[PDB]
Amino acid sequence: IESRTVVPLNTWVLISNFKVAYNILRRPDGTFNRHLAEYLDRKVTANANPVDGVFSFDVLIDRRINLLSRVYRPAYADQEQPPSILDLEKPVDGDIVPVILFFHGGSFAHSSANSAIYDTLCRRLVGLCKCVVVSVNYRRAPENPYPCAYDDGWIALNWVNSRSWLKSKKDSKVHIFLAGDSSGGNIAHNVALRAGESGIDVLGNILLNPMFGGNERTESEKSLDGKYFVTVRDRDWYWKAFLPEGEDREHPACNPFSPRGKSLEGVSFPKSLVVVAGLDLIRDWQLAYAEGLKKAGQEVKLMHLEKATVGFYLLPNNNHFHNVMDEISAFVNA
Amino acid sequence: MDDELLAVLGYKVRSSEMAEVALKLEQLETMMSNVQEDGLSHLATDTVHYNPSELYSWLDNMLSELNSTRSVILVDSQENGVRLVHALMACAEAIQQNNLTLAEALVKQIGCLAVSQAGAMRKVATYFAEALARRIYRLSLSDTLQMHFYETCPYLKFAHFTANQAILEAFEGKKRVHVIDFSMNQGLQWPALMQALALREGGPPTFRLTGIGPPAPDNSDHLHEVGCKLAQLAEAIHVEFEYRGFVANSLADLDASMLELRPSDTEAVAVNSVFELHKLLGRPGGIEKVLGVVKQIKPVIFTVVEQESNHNGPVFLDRFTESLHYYSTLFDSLEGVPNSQDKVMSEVYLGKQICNLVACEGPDRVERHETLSQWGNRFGSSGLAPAHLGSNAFKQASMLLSVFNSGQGYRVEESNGCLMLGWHTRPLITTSAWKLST
Ligand SMILES: C=C1C[C@]23C[C@@]1(O)CC[C@H]2[C@@]12C=C[C@H](O)[C@@](C)(C(=O)O1)[C@H]2[C@@H]3C(=O)O
Repeated sequence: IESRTVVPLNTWVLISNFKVAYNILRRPDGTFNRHLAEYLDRKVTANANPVDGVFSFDVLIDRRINLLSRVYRPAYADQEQPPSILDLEKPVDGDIVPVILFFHGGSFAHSSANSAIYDTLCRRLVGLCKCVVVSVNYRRAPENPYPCAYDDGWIALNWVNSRSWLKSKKDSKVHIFLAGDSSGGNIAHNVALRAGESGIDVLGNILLNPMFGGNERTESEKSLDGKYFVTVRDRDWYWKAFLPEGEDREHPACNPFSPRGKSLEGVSFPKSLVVVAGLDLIRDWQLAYAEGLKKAGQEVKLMHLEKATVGFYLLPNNNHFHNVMDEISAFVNA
Repeated sequence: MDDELLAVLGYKVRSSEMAEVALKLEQLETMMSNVQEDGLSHLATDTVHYNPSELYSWLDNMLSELNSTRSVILVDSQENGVRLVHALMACAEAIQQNNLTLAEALVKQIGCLAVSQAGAMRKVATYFAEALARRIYRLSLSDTLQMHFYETCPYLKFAHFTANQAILEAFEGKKRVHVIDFSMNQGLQWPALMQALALREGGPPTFRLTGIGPPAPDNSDHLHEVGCKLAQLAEAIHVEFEYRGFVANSLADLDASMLELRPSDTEAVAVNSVFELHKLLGRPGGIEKVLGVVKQIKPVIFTVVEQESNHNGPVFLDRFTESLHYYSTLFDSLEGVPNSQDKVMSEVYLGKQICNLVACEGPDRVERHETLSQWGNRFGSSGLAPAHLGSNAFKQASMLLSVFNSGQGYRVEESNGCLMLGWHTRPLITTSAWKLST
């Protein structure tokens, strides 16, 4: 009844349904029911016909690992005929065209790039930020544990950077922004680290409720346990399913600012935009991540929504969604 | 009226049933807090789920048991592939604009370009070029091929497995059953269903089989051989078996009087169709007659397997480009199979399909495929209702794919109570089941 007074009814229904289904799908012995999970998941197909000014198509980036992505582009104003092959990868017309590499959430185990909740989000991003979106389909745990997702993101980043029809006409370069949801924010942070290590230049990072943790128990974890759709038990289960064998939560893939982690001081890192919800039980870790970014000497903008829960961006019926969209649009079109 | 915001996300909830649904969710959580892991394991293992999109019925089930779209996928090609597509569409447009003089030069150029390529694009361009040449020059054995296609590609096995699972579910608690097959062919579908019937709880029923086939040019009696071969295995596992066959040039020549039916209260009836209904679209009034006959039979289940692609448009160029997309996807999927004679025979089979699709016209054109929405519209107009498939059929199909293909990227999807088989994110074929509308 506490979570019933902070969200609209349909949002509550959506999150509760996800919660009960994921309760069904988890086994105590670290085992996942993939067949039923894929049966229950709702999915959509790519459509080359522009709907609401957006059309999409799929590309097989890698064949050895079956790595695939979906591309969302604005509709052509000059060509009234809907796009087809020989016209899907037509060069962009614009002095500056930003491109967003997006990673979906699911705590490293659920959802896909063709899930109906993320297709809508990508289309909304295209419609509101006036950009091109590439959504990766990365491998999931516990069948594909760490570090499969990071490698998938790296390969997708190289593929995006090597496209000649995505180059802007002001400097003949691709303007790239990495964006992430939940575990997608974790993937985006690690891929940004690797890109900075290599010769690729990333312009910005967007992190919506990034997934981070640690060995100790924070105050928000002890105070908000089980009250807003998330419990400590499932967080522990997912971290165990993702991490290597016999590894605790001080691993750098869990805590970016652990003693075993790498220092970010004096390192080429993109500017970050981190959004934190007030009614999330792991908000302390996200605030600590933002503070660690600020202390290392990096540029970071922090958006703290004090009365927001998880998945406030899946429906356009709240002020948090509109404000976050406004700030993202201002962030990428600076 | 549904919830638009939730409908966009893939869930069907009535506006007036919101709070009720919410209440059910409450009652579930409390339940899962007082049952621990026994009920959770029961729900994850023994329960069968249907139609996840409709949350109301799904929540009721859990509570009871705890107590024009154009889909394209691009694969990495070279500049020669771009030029090949350019030339193929240019030749198609030249044919449509009734040039017939630029078309010959364009088709020769297509052949010249396809000479210097590699991959599936070479074979696709070759077959489409032969089809285009046949069309412009008209303007101015099968059993072995199907056996090879069955051996090499996973579509026929998927169709048979899903249809058999649906039939088995519909035949539960019966003592006398009858199966009417519109796609008898060599009878590769029935032994598994018959074994499943013989391995049932409570006792197997009595089996009757009807098989309809085209008239062979040599008038061979293959149906009798198939029936006797089936009868051997029938008597092997102690099942009372009766078999009977017909020859007909079209499914629109059938009627329920020649089917020799028995009372419905005495015998249940199941109708099957795998890749056979789209051939009735050449006849101006064929599908309606066949669906009327199906309604007159009054079966307990009608199982349909079809190809998911819009290849029955009124404009030739649109059909050409859609079919080019579809068959390029098919050959890209077929790339991964190791080389063998069955593979080349399957390629010949697909090339014959392409030739018929592109060249022929009118009743002579039989490869008139459609999508699930159009088939559903036709079936609903005929007076039928969907029969949703469950999670067990999905799991069986997935395990079949993970065994017979392993490395190749074939996927199973659920949509509107129907099952879809596709390559990566591109659907290829669809299985559905139907019953009499109330
Ligand atoms: C076990 C889970 C996983 C949740 C939190 C939850 O505790 C309950 C519901 C999940 C979830 C469902 C859909 C979205 O992917 C997500 C980000 C959300 O908002 O809610 C998902 C979110 C997450 O992936 O962190």
